Amino acid sequence: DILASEDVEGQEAATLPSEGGVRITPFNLQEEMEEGHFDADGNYFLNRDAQIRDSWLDNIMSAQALLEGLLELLLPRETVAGALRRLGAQPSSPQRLDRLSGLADQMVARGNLGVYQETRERLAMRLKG
Amino acid sequence: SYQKLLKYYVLNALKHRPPKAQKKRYLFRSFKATKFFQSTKLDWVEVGLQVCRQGY
Amino acid sequence: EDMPPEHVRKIIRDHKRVYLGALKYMPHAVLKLLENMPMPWEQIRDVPVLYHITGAISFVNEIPWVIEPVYISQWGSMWIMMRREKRDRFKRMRFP
Amino acid sequence: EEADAIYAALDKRMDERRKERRE
Repeated sequence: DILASEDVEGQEAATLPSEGGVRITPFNLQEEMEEGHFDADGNYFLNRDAQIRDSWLDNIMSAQALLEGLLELLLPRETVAGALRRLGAQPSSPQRLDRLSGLADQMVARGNLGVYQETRERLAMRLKG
Repeated sequence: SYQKLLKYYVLNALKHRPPKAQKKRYLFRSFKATKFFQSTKLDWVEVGLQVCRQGY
Repeated sequence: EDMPPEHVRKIIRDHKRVYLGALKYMPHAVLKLLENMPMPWEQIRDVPVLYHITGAISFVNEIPWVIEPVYISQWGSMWIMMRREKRDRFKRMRFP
Repeated sequence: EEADAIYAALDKRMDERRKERRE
């Protein structure tokens, strides 16, 4: 046998959860009927489906502009990563290396993968077509 | 504490068995051939900060 | 070959299936970081680093090889110097 | 599509160490 929510004679609403750090019981048997259930004599039986057991929970610019900037920062027949190697060789030019890395990361973030092993001529053909 | 450490040493000595023959194992050599990874030289503290912020 | 540190520093500083697949090997990178912590008698240590194109993960890629009697002699010198320091001088550091 | 194929090839290469003995 199981009791319904109508044979409780005097449930009320849940005004406030806590005050002063003390948790307030919401005066209704809704959460006890969600966790377990009652018999005819008023005992309690609890659900026991806790497989994972959760031991912490238990206790609580445009791309064309990018290509123009890269073709500006490259010499012919040179890769982008090789340009990083040369301009990083404190380096000789920190600011142009910073600009080259920034343009490379803005090209990587748009989905273009593998831009480091790319010569100047293939990027020029990409800007043309 | 001496007796328990000696207990662990006797257990590790008794449970020892020779390792099984297999192909030699290189994770970073297969990571290096991928174009998505690059190699550099960094200080230990900088890469120690990079690892923990990437984990965060 | 290798690459200058400023590039990967900019990588980590300015910051998805290519980003998602590289995050599987995080405790392996944690192990490679923890097995190469520098010795007390070293001031700095420069190690190689494997890293992803977007800075998803950073590896260490070095095995801490030492010569055994040199290593034991160095830790014995540490033992002597720390006995010397406690018989001469304590304030423990404040954790985290 | 390419990146998942590359990581799947690296997974198969890591599985190659014990492939003919395990299956």
